[PDB]
Amino acid sequence: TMKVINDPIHGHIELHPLLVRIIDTPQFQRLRYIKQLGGGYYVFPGASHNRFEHSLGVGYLAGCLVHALGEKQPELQISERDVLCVQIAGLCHDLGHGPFSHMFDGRFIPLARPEVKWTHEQGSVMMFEHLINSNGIKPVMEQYGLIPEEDICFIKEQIVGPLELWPYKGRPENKSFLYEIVSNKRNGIDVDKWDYFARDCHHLGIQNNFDYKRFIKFARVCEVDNELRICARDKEVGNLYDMFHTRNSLHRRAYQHKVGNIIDTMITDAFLKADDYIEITGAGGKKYRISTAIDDMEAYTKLTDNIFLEILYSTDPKLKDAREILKQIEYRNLFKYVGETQPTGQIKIKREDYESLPKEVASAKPKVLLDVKLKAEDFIVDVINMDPIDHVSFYCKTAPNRAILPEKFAEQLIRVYCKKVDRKSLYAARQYFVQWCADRNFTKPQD
Amino acid sequence: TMKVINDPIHGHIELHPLLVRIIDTPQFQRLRYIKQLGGGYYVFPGASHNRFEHSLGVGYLAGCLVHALGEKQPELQISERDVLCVQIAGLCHDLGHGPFSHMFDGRFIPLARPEVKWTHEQGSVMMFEHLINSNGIKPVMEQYGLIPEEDICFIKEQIVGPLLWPYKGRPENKSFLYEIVSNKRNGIDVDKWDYFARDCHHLGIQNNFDYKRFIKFARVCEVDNELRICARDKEVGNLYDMFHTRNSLHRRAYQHKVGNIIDTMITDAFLKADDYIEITGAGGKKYRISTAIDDMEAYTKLTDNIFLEILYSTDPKLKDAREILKQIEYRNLFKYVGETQPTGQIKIKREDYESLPKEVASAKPKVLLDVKLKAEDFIVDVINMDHVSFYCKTEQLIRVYCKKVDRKSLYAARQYFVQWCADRNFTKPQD
Ligand SMILES: [Ca+2]
Ligand SMILES: [Ca+2]
Ligand SMILES: [Fe+3]
Ligand SMILES: [Fe+3]
Repeated sequence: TMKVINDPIHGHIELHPLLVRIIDTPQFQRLRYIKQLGGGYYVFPGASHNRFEHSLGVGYLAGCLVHALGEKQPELQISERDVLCVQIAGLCHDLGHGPFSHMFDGRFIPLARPEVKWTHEQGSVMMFEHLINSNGIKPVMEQYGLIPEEDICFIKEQIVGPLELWPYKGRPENKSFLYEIVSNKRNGIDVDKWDYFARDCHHLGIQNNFDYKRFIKFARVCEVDNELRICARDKEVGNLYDMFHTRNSLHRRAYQHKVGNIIDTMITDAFLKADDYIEITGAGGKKYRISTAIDDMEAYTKLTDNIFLEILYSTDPKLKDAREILKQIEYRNLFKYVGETQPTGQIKIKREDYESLPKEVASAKPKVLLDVKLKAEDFIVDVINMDPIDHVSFYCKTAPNRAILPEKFAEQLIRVYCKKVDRKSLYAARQYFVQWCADRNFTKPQD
Repeated sequence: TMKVINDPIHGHIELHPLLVRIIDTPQFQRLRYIKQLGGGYYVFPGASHNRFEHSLGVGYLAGCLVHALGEKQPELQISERDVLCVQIAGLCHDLGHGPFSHMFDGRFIPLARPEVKWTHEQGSVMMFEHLINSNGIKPVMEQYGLIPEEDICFIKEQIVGPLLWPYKGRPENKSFLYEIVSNKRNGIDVDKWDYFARDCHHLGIQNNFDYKRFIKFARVCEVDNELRICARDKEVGNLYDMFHTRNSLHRRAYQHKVGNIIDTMITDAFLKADDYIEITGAGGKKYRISTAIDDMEAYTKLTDNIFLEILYSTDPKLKDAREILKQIEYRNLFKYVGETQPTGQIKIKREDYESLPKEVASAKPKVLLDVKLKAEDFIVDVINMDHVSFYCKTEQLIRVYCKKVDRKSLYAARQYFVQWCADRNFTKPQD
């Protein structure tokens, strides 16, 4: 029997028993305790949604798209085992997110361990493996028509990409269109984008002006340059524009919110000041750190937004520095905005250099003398990244099996904040920053 | 100042600087970590909203109504400090909710301390006093025209009621102000308007009520030598629309048969953890989950975090409680046995909640039982549940669950349950 789920975005969702068995695990239920938008909840009171609902919706949307392509085109040979593997992929694609979602792999892990290369997608693959073996899922997948060894590789591949000339090994090239459903690496348009476009709009108080149901209802696999890709109906071009406007409207208003991104760096700052003292017991009882729990998936299972409240409710004097940074958020005595810049015509800043940025800003010597000397610890440097226009294929009515004034386009933008709150300190921080942008060949900060 | 907030229910809302001063406190930020529907989040995924955003909405809706009545009818001489006071009340009316909202004051505290008489409105008043004294709110109240002696009393009175006109915060000629945040006659108020629309927005249930046009026709008329808030005779269709939303949210979400089982499961784990969980309060005094209500420095740090503290714990003393929470994650829950209702008789009071599982285990079914069940194995869940004044243009159900999961124990539990219903003269279960 299939469990039914009432989602405020998708209505009733029928979940396959194999999906239900995967959901009913502590590795999956930990997504209940990770905010979708991280620190954005502290600016948008309606954005209380977690990764749990979003993962349920992506699996539903992933199965909706793959099942629609099979019913319209039986020649593609999309099996029910294929539909299940895409559902599991969409359901488990975000298994590797840390506390407060992109706050963790985007900022904290680069700041805590700059030498390691870590993404939440690679954590999804590892946590997916931990979920399967700790809960005996392989016999259940086998029971529902899945060949686990081929299908586990297939599910991991559509989550993270090639695990190691056709580079995918879970499905042959004649089923390549299935790799565009959960996490489209080519144009970035997938059922993941659609879920949290509609989910964030519904929770933030922003309007969604595109119909993802229209996209799935009229999607068709057509041949584009000796390749089988997922093509859209020509009548959906206006729906596609509205999707990009919605994505743009979501970024400028919500994702790139100035206070919401300051609170992200404040939670990151407290996490860094607590990283030497918080204990997370993993495999065999070994105690891990917040930055090292990404190395053992048993410890990572217990690393959620709870770390925020464990620090906040702590009485240990060792966590006093981290605890009072978090109490600053409650009192709304936040870090102060200094300015903004962009590396126009320059190499984009890499994650491995994030930790060196506050020290470069402090060493930047302004020509004007200053009666307050600031150090690197007083500076916060926030690198806000984004991540296709002519990479969507369209099909007409006459040839359904053949391909036929836009939005503003931005890139990396760098913001600097100051932990000091006194007028004289904010002036120097601006001196350091405008100086920094100069010898760093970045755009002049707009006064 | 005057911070604007975009809420998905009410849109852009303006916050008075005094309200912002109150919200920006650890006593109010506490509400960010307490789910609105408690265990309903594990049945309805979309129901991730907490008491924080709901309180912001009630504070907004309370200010909208009092300001609407002041503009249309200046004869009520509603002052601006009357509006700020009604706003503060709706904003802080849910300050006293414990972990998982009605799960805490409804079931857990009665089961942990039956002698203790406690409600969440009672705690909202105590948390309100702790918020003021710990953040210097009284000088900010004076800066914006309030009289803290009588106004703070006015806030607490419209949250919990009166501690002959029994109110001291406002005279009788402003009696209609007490009907805005928490109503004793109808049950209608700006509090229910918010969580009717907010819960519907999060549960996937369609909302029929239009509170905005209700605030439009809202007028203060007279009933039986009393000033009350009155709706138009022609807006009766909107009331019928809401009363259905009220009933749908109850039938479908608040009394969900699995959502209420999980609520008792968390309460059961909280009880088995109460002897060891410690929460620092006044002067470093360690407190229990059931005793944090007695000191608001501890009750400030008592949120849904307790669920995760036990689940993540490694103390062997907490394994009994920690393993019950594991079963919620695995969906190996308690077993529904049946439902009954008191026959209009005496209601089952919170003081008796503890003796009820022993009563069911002490019943003697008239048929042989191949499995003997003890008082632990039973869970008894007591779920407690034309009057509107108009103007023209001038009671209990009891559910029993079983902790033992085998099909052969569920049969005996049904025989225990039916016998306990009969000898207590309840309604016969639906076989
Ligand atoms: Ca992702
Ligand atoms: Ca209430
Ligand atoms: Fe995602
Ligand atoms: Fe309320």
